[PDB]
Amino acid sequence: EEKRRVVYEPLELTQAFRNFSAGSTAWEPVGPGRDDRPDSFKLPTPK
Amino acid sequence: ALREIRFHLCQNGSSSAPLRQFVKNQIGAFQKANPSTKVLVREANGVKPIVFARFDHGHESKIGLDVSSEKEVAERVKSLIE
Amino acid sequence: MNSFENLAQDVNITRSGKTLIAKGTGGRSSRTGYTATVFGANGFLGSYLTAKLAKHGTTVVVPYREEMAKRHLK
Amino acid sequence: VPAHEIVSGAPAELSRNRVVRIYQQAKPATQSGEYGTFAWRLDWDIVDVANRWENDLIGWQSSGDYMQATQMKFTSKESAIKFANKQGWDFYIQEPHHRKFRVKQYANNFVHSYGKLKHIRTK
Amino acid sequence: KSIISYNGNTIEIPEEYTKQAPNRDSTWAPAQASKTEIYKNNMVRFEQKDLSKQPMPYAGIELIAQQPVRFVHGNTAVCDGANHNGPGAQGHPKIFINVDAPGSHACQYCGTRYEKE
Amino acid sequence: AEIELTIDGHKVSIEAGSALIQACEKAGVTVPRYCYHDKLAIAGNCRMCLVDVERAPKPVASCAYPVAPGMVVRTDTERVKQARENVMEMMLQNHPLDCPVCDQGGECDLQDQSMRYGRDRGRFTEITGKRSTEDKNIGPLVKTSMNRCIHCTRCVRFANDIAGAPELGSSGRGNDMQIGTYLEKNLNTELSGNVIDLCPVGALTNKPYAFRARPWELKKTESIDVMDAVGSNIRIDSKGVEVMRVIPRVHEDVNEEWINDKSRFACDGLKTQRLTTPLIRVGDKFVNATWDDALSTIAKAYQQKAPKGDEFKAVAGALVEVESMVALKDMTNALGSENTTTDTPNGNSAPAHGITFRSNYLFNSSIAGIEDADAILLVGTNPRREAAVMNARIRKAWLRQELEIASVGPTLDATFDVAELGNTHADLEKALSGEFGEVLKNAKNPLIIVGSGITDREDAGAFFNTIGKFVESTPSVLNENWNGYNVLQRSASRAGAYDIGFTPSDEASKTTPKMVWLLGADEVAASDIPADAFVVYQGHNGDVGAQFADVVLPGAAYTEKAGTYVNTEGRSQISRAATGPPGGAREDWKILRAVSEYLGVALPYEDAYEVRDRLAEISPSLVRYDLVEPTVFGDVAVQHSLVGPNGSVTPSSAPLTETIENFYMTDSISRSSPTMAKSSIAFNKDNKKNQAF
Amino acid sequence: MSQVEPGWHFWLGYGVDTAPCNTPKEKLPIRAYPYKFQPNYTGTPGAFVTYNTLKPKISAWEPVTKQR
Amino acid sequence: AIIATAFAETVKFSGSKQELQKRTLALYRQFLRGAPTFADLYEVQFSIPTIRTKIRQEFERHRFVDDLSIQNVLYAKGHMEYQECINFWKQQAQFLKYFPEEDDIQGRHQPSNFVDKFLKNRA
Amino acid sequence: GEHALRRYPSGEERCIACKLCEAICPALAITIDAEERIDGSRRTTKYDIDMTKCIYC
Ligand SMILES: NC(=O)C1=CN([C@@H]2O[C@H](COP(=O)(O)OP(=O)(O)OC[C@H]3O[C@@H](n4cnc5c(N)ncnc54)[C@H](OP(=O)(O)O)[C@@H]3O)[C@@H](O)[C@H]2O)C=CC1
Ligand code: SF4
Ligand code: SF4
Ligand code: SF4
Ligand code: FES
Ligand SMILES: [Zn+2]
Repeated sequence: EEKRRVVYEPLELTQAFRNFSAGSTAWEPVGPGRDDRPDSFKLPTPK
Repeated sequence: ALREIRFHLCQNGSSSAPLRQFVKNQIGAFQKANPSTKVLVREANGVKPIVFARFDHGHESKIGLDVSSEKEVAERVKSLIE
Repeated sequence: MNSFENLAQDVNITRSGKTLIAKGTGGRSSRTGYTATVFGANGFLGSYLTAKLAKHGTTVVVPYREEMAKRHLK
Repeated sequence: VPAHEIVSGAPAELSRNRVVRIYQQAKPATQSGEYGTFAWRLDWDIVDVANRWENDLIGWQSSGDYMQATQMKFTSKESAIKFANKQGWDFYIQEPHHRKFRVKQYANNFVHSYGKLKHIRTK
Repeated sequence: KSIISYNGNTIEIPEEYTKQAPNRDSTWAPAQASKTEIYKNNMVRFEQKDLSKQPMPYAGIELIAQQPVRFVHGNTAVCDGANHNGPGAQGHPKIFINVDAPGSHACQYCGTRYEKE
Repeated sequence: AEIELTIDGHKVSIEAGSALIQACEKAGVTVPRYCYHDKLAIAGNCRMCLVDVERAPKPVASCAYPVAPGMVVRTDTERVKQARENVMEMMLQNHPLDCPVCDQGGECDLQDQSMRYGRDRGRFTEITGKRSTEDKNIGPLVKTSMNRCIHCTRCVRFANDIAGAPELGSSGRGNDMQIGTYLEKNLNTELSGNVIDLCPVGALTNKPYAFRARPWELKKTESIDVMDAVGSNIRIDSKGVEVMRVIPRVHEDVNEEWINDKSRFACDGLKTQRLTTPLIRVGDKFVNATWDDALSTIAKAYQQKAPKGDEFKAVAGALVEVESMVALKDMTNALGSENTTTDTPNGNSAPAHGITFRSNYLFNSSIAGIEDADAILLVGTNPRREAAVMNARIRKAWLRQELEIASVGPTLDATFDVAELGNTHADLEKALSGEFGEVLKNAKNPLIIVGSGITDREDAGAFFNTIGKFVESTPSVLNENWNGYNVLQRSASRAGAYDIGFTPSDEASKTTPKMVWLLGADEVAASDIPADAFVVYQGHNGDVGAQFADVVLPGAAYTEKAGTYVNTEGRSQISRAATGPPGGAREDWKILRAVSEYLGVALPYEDAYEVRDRLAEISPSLVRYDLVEPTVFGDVAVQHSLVGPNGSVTPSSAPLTETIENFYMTDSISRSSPTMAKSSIAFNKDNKKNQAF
Repeated sequence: MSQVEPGWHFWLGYGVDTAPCNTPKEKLPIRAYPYKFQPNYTGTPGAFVTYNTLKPKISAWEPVTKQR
Repeated sequence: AIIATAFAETVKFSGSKQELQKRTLALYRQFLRGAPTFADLYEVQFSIPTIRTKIRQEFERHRFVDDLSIQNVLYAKGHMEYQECINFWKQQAQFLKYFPEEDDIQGRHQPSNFVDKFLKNRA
Repeated sequence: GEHALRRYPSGEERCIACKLCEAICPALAITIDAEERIDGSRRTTKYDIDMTKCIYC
């Protein structure tokens, strides 16, 4: 109101953002998977 | 000094060998020579030999003890005490 | 960061013995701890005074006569 | 070390008066899973005035520190140090602690005692 | 009734609005702010306001304290808080309460008290 | 020597005789487990850790199966997946549907391993329902919900083997097997709270913490405990402005993964009795005041009082950080005073072991040194109260190897056999000239542990003389590979205080101060302050000194600043601020900087980098964090500081007494804690709940 | 519209076929407290005044002097 | 097709610092010449010399940057800002972000020494 | 539509402060505080919804 204009100021939040990613799992969830490569695109094994 | 002396020296460093000898041999002589001063010996790996003295109202002075002999170590010490 | 340009210090004692602790850096979400009443706040000078007070988060009590005339102060 | 500070557009105070910590998460004492302990976290030390205060209307926790919830993840301590230098951030490295290995044998629960038992193992 | 403010002035509040709930005078949790403290700290926003219109829910702790103990033959009572009139799953997760120790034992979810007999 | 085997195709090399789960962990293969734990005896009762071994026909328990050369192990077979599902099915069938009300929820290994390895849905719909269990009262610290217990026996193994508290056990048999004490007995041990961490489920929980938070909403900060001088590494879990709980983190050379009950539960003392605004005495009452008012009042009292030289006395308490002590000393010296004292009895005079070499007041054998011990002499020291986790360390060493332990001083309730040699200095003279002296002469890793409480005696030099002579003789006790001389500090600030030389001059102990500055100093008495003295108290809690003060300044607590602390080992450790200080409180070194500017003597550092510099100026080891380095001056120190100056000291006839009367309340935070007061009444010796017979 | 009592509000929006007065006893809520209906009081002295139901998280020391 | 707008310059990273110096001085000339157009578009209280002074201060800030890539980015962004200002794409509110000093005194207490900063918990 | 907190037929609150609503809330509109009630129950001491943050999902 003093300046009669939209002004920019350093950010201040009435409620700070709460980041809940601290609760991510302590155990590896999925594992390695499986490979779907065709046999014509795998290096051969000797004998 | 009048009130405080601090010896910083390495434990394994070669540049600190004269300082190590000085402490090891003449620390008791120094303590008796200056009975009211408070003397501290502190060691750490990367640090260069140095001595601090604290005279009065917080005034301090320091000199580096990268030297050759114990004699010269005590020379630098006595110079700084003056 | 914002500042409390109006305050000399962070802890304040009123003459009436209330202890006021300023919270935050001084912006819109900060509070000085003071409470003020501004009679005639909807007028020419009062609106500027109310803007300056509310900017740093001192609580402003505005007595008014006509409702529509004070809305901008909010 | 390129001074990317001056091209990012971040506030100057970030590379002037803020300190970051680079570390690995400690193994939690409550769980046996270690899945969160391998990444290198980078996060900001708190600022006293701006960290958190109680809102006088409803009681929410306000903040003036825009970095308070930000945490970067790096695949190595060296990647994290490189990034911090490239942003002009003053940092501290907290070296991780690991469990010292020892040999454990179930049979040790039943070793014959030649003198007085020091304690009764119970199972 | 009369609450002394930080200003040193007096706030008058009718006795009935100082009660934490209509069915209970005092707080039921250490962290819970009392009505007196609420008025002392928020009186500015209560001026020219009608207290009788404000929400005044009944305190559940007295209500659950009014429910009679259920007596059970064995060592274990089972509770689920189910609604036998409606369809679907309307209670709480079904749990089992040990009643071997003397006295009554409360359901963790709904507060219903069971006892061996 | 190391042998070699294969796990999931990978090649792993491990020491012979190690358990298969250890090799799996080394080779980076994850194996689910409940009853196994790295610090407890192997149990093998949960059956979650089954793997296939080609020689074995049926799956084996990984945690209890010794590795052998050429072993081939598969953790990923269809049989192993099936077994994991079967075991989880059996584990969940009587487990209570409690997750919404259970404190373990969100940090629960049962939940997580159900998700990772179990069925997605259960098959158990029996109309007779589940087993239920009585709840059990074992004191005010550990709340029990025993429906949740999965019978892993971690709590029992910890309570028996590690803490030495055999009251805990398992009663009955089969389905009705119950963890407990079989009758109403407290789980009475200073290490008890650790079982809350060890319980994989919500069966044993933190009672003061109950229901207040979920793990996903907590900021986690790695920091340092200051309840004793061990410097246990901790994680502080906070939300917004308040600290919710304190948990151990692993430091194998300090606390290994344990903390004591004070470190765990005195945190609630940080949200009550706090100092939030400056106070000024006016008559018999304090009045709130601005910082400018209070600092000006200190300055005016200094001008009026006009202390010359050592009439400005500075006292440092048990909890203060090194930066604050350094700033206070620098300002005090710039005032012309050498009267920088410690807060302990006879701390007006200098300590009798000296300050010249660090090895004269430290645990020269590292904490880890206790693992190598073959004989230990305890001199005026009850480790179970002074350093609880180190007491556990001694017990572990005693249990696993032959080791002889004797003590001179008060009879101590110990978790290991001790030989009592008497409570007097004459008894010490007899012992070091007798059979235990010979034991020490003959041993490979001896150590003599001297308590910080002997230093506080008037006759302290006598003791330090006796020990010193003995040490200067016996090569096994002090040689170039092993220093067996040890001083065990009890307060987190003492080692750093001696490090910076926060010690009075000889002439300073004569003078009667006109101005006293207490820095977290709450051991002070009425007698220690002159009536005419102007007293400034700087702290975070209102306990004792604040009551004695003329001006009270609110300072930050240890959870609110990034401070340096030196533990008994001489290890310099750095903490991290979890929250900011409450109200109008301030970081303490900044308080001292401001007040020195009000006094004319404005200190030369106003920034954190400059303070760390100044610290490096005072002692280079204060900035070398988490490092322990031996002294090259071990022989010089003993002669120059212990045997040299202490000849004239005459020994008293007074017996050695217990250093700390109550373990549970020792400093301002613990004495501000409702949990510590409750526990002090609950765990008293004269209470039958704490009496096995 | 806020003067319409709950239940009737659902019926008026074709939520339920049967009106509240016609609903059998088994499908009514049991209350252990007295039921009171109150409409929207916004723009009125009876408008809801929100507040923090917690006392502050940090409690200050009550200052007490002692004599030396 | 999709054609460029008024005062658009295709992005070209100069291979040499001298060839960038030419472009940079040309951009400075463009800013100085547009100053009166700026004062008309954005209805500013202050004078044309104040605008030109501000422009000089902006260009001064990067007077000692050495790495060619960083100078290239600083130039390309400075040209973006010129295009934004000269086309009236900015409103007054964002344009006046550049002139914080032109606003009046924010209050009686802007601390400079340690004690004043410490009394406001900003030490 | 507008949110409400329900009771059991006895009059006891149903909410036991598990905080699952607070965790799932896509708008972070819920703020919860809890501790042990003087009768031992797990119950909320604070349950707030910012209706101007809520997305009514
Ligand atoms: N502007 C000038 O040059 C000068 C002004 N002053 C004084 O400054 C003060 C405010 O200045 P200014 O902003 O310009 O004046 P305004 O007329 O703009 O505002 C005056 C305020 O006083 C209120 N007011 C007037 N009469 C009454 C009344 N019976 N009851 C309640 N409120 C009333 C008005 O409320 P409402 O809107 O409801 O009518 C209004 O809010 C005045 O006291 C004025 O005498 C003196 C020196 C210079
Ligand atoms: S112990 Fe784990 S699985 Fe069991 S109720 Fe608690 S959170 Fe749920
Ligand atoms: S109480 Fe916990 S630690 Fe003890 S046996 Fe049961 S599940 Fe294991
Ligand atoms: S906290 Fe939320 S999800 Fe949990 S019981 Fe209460 S209302 Fe339901
Ligand atoms: S961890 Fe191996 S059987 Fe329990
Ligand atoms: Zn129920």
